[PDB]
Amino acid sequence: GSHMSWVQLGSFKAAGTSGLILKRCSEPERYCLARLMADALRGCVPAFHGVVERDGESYLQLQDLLDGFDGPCVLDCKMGVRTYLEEELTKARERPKLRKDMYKKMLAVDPEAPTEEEHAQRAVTKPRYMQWREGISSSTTLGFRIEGIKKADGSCSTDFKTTRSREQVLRVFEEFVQGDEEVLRRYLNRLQQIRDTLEVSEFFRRHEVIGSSLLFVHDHCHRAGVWLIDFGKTTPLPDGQILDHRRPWEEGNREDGYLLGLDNLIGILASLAER
Ligand SMILES: O=P(O)(O)OC[C@@H]1O[C@H](COP(=O)(O)O)[C@@H](OP(=O)(O)O)[C@H](OP(=O)(O)O)[C@H]1O
Ligand SMILES: Nc1ncnc2c1ncn2[C@@H]1O[C@H](COP(=O)(O)OP(=O)(O)O)[C@@H](O)[C@H]1O
Ligand SMILES: [Mn+2]
Ligand SMILES: [Mn+2]
Ligand SMILES: [Mn+2]
Repeated sequence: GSHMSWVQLGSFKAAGTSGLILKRCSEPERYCLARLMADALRGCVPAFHGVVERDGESYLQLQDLLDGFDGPCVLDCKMGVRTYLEEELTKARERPKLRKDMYKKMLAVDPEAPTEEEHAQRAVTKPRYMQWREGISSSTTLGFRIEGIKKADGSCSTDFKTTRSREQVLRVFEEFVQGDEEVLRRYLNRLQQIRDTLEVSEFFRRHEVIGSSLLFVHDHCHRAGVWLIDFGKTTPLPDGQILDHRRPWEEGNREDGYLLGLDNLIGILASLAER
């Protein structure tokens, strides 16, 4: 019905207009959504209607992706082998901002993960934290990870930081679709069509797509949709340069592994469909 309905039961605010939602405007994300409305990927992303001012602040006016659904179930998949910009690596070398928050979350999961010096600092750099998160989740090996589920019963979970193996990921999707063969078939048809759109997209070949998600939405009526969201760290390649989006990331090459992730994700859902 609406995301803000769920929020009621961060960067998001209720829109006055029916079927819309407001997201705090960021310069890279605004640039991206404007381009995407004219791209092959137009139908694979939420409609972007422009910017509005609320309480002296700028908001993206977006399609509420939950609007067409009756009690939506939602799963957010973070796409890519890398979840931070290469510029974070330069910043942490020349002028590191030590992060005490990130030390704590790391310590909780693996007490032996932090180095002697990180333990002494009670702090880690952002790229160290984000690379560690990639390796204990499925990000590094499979090129995506499950971040969160919101269920029709009102329940939500973010308990997926150690969801890493192909079979662990399959079991989360298995629980998410609750044996609805029609929802799974529709998800797979939509992911196949998104992959085809990404492989021909002018936007996609010319942009490093970091920190974006695939939002899976379904309901008890067997309606099922998937969209790309979150273009806050999606940046153009300089001087008409392109990515293949499959080859491994090496600092300098700006590769995101986006399609390595999507390939693996389709493979897992195709496997689940045959179980
Ligand atoms: O390991 P988790 O607790 O699941 O998530 C860690 C956070 O991940 C964010 C992205 O992931 P998201 O798009 O929010 O899923 C980071 O944001 P940006 O990349 O937009 O800057 C945020 O960074 P910072 O604002 O510097 O603290 C991290 O602290
Ligand atoms: N257009 C949308 N319609 C409905 N829900 C949305 C929409 N965009 C984002 N969301 C919800 O908000 C969550 C966070 O979105 P995201 O764009 O990643 O924001 P952030 O930049 O704060 O991480 C998603 O996982 C989803 O539940
Ligand atoms: Mn996000
Ligand atoms: Mn965020
Ligand atoms: Mn963002």
